[PDB]
Amino acid sequence: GLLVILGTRNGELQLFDLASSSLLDTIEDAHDAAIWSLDLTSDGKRLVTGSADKTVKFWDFKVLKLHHDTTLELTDDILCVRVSPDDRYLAISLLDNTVKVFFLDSMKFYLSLYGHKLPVLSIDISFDSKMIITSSADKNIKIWGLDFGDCHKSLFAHQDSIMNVKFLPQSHNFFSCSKDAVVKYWDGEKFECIQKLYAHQSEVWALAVATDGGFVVSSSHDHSIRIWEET
Amino acid sequence: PDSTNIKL
Amino acid sequence: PKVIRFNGPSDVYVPPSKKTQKLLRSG
Amino acid sequence: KYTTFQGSQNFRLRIVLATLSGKPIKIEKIRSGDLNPGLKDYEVSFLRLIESVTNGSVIEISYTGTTVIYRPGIIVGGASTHICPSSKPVGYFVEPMLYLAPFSKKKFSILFKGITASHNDAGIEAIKWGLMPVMEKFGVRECALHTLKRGSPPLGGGEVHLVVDSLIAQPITMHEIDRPIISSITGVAYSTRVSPSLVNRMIDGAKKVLKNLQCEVNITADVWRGENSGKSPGWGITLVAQSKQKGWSYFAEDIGDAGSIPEELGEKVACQLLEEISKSAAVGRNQLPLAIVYMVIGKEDIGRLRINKEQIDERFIILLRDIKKIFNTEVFLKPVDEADNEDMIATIKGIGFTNTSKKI
Amino acid sequence: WNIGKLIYMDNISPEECIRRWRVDLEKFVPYFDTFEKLAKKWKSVDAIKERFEYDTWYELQKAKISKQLEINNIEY
Amino acid sequence: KRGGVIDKRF
Repeated sequence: GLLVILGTRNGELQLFDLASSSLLDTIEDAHDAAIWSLDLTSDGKRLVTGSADKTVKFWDFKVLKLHHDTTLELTDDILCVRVSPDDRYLAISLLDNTVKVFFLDSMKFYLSLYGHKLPVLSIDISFDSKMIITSSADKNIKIWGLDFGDCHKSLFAHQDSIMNVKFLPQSHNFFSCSKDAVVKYWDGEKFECIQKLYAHQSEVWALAVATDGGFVVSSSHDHSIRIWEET
Repeated sequence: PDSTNIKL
Repeated sequence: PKVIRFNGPSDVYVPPSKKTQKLLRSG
Repeated sequence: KYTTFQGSQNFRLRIVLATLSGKPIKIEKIRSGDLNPGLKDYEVSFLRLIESVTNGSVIEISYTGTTVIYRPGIIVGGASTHICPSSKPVGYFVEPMLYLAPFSKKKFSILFKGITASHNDAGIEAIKWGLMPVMEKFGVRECALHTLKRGSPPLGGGEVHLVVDSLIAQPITMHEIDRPIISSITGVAYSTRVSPSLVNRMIDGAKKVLKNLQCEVNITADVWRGENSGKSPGWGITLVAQSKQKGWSYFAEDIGDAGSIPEELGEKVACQLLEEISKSAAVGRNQLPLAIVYMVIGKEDIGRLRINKEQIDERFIILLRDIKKIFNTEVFLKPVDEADNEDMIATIKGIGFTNTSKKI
Repeated sequence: WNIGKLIYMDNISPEECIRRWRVDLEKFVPYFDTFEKLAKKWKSVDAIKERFEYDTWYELQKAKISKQLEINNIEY
Repeated sequence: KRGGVIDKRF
């Protein structure tokens, strides 16, 4: 919790320290285009970044500075990159409405998820690395079995584009946010909407869940940051 | 569509 | 840095006709 | 009295060979020292299947379940349905029926239900093109295994119908002393309840290995989709090396588990088939048990079958010792005259078996 | 060590019979070596490239019978 | 019907 890494639209990668209250390192040429997605391994030593240059770049933390490790160039622009909690899988979303799964250790291709009509915006993997969720602009959430890539169920969750979906830690339940300014609580096993949260006045751009899962934080186009606490 | 527009 | 080019298998699917499907199943 | 055996080793044959002979048999000391002694459910289920296609047979399983007495009846056959326990797939039960069905009073039309594939037993696609083709060569002109539903593990839900229309007095004498020339390699890449991309990737892995060859390669993509796709996701590949000159086949087959690469297994089975060819002289190993018994049950005539030294293994030897105990038939072996290979000729006198159950 | 004798000497176990002159069929798939060992063996396929009028019908059947009987005498 | 799998197992 002492450092923060930022990915800009200009292709630059920035790192900050809270104690120093200043920017330590900036990588101007991290990517030729916007670094749309950024994910970290569980160990925290390897960084994964997705950009509009159609490449995924791996970086290492050495004492602190970043060094580019390997480049994975894809056929299309990348929207989201997610690393499984076990660090065994790497899921990437493409504008072509397909999500590609890779093996993090060897970078061998594993699965090609298909069935989204519009590009997938967010990807999230269950704590047990069994279930994976894909949310796209087509207003649908699809839950897939990572063993064979099979869509267990497709849910018409929201009335507009769904930007972020997150698993609750140690459980298959998950949250979802969309441009309709509604946050919905779901059951990963029964596939039912547990609760609907109507507090946002506008589009909900980001969502995050606490490591313990006690509370959830959502921010929207109304400049409002609110904390949803489990009671 | 524009990639910047749809997500942001 | 190592650059790896991944041209994944095409997900486009040509479904066989029902009649050719029966012939293949019968064998 | 009863010819006696020990253990579960070759449980199906000692019953199958017993059923064909008409000689009563005792199997004893079945897993005596194990925590769960005695017969397994799938073995017990196999006993139920044997009773269904026969009449007049007495099957007695000891109180502890470690000893079974089997007094064979006549093969009668007919129409029936058999529920296969989850411990084994349908191929576990289809295989022994192939040995008895062509010598039946009535036609075998048996409906099987359960898992349709496994890592250790014959698959559907193996039987259709890997074992059955041997049967036509032995005189079983018409025999079919219809695939109504596929069932992958662990939940299965598949459906296969076994129909043999050819009823014969006994298989024709076997005369093959040459190494078949494989003309082309075929196969079926199948998957259940999954995206067809998986099926294509496996052919890619298989083709990668086999593209070096000078013969045609054509692998069918049998993606199963819908209500007939079973209750579990699963996939596998079987690749068959075929010889149109005299109708012969060599085949290999495996299925995939969760988290495996379709290309990897496609490479494995395509690589795998070549090893079966390398160990084969006239037949691959996985149909040696089928071919040898038919030679044994032929007319009072010497059949000849070419085998490779790689094929004469512990499984082959134990199979032969079982045959002698029950038929008193000995497989004599004479070396080939050629020096290019060390292939080997198996010569067997038939016991003069006849289908006395069929009506004339 | 002629194997033919070894086969019919039941006192010698098959495993013992096998080794001297060099598990269970219920597993239909036969034993094979490991894939990576299997893969290296056939980066080349060269080893296996080698594999790759009677007037009446009656006389034909008599010919088939007569030829077969002759085969028995030769092997006997 | 004749014959049977006379199961005397415990």
